[PDB]
Amino acid sequence: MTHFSQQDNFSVAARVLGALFYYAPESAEAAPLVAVLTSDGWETQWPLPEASLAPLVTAFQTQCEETHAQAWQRLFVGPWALPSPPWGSVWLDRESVLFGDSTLALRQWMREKGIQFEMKQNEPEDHFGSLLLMAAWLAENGRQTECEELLAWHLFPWSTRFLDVFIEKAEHPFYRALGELARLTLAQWQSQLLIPVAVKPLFR
Ligand SMILES: [Cl-]
Ligand SMILES: [Cl-]
Ligand SMILES: [Cl-]
Repeated sequence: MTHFSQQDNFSVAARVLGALFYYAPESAEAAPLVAVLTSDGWETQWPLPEASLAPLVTAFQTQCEETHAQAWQRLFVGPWALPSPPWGSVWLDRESVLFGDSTLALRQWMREKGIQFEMKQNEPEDHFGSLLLMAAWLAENGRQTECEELLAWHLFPWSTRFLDVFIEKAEHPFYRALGELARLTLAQWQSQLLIPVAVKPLFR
């Protein structure tokens, strides 16, 4: 009878994933979490079976010529095209623009729920990382229904496709393993929804 968002380390997992997608690995926000995932022990706390996490433990700790900072810059910043853009409207808007039609639906939904959760200046609300941070924060506030709506309606319709391509093209053991951790985790949560996941055609 307890909602999935209020148990099994939901908000901790959502925050760790959200922060590592949204913040550079050498930042104050993400560095402590890179430390955690590159250390032994995390797999015993993560809300997924240890046997499933075993290959990810090794991968997070694989040394690599390219630094975490360089990989994150390349995957999430630039200067070149991102291998798997982390904003929903790229996948959901027929034209794949930022601040697209799905981004407005998200904004309208947040306004409707009285949600104020502001992130980077000039950036859209539908970044994968900030959606997980917002959902984590909603869960911490006990707002299980809105947490579930956010996931069902504004993240899950496109997040599987984004992670598929992200994992395929990550090209760094740490971010590949991160994508895989996120894919397993989000799929677990999706299986626990009490409302139907939204279903949308994808354009990338
Ligand atoms: Cl490290
Ligand atoms: Cl629009
Ligand atoms: Cl509620």
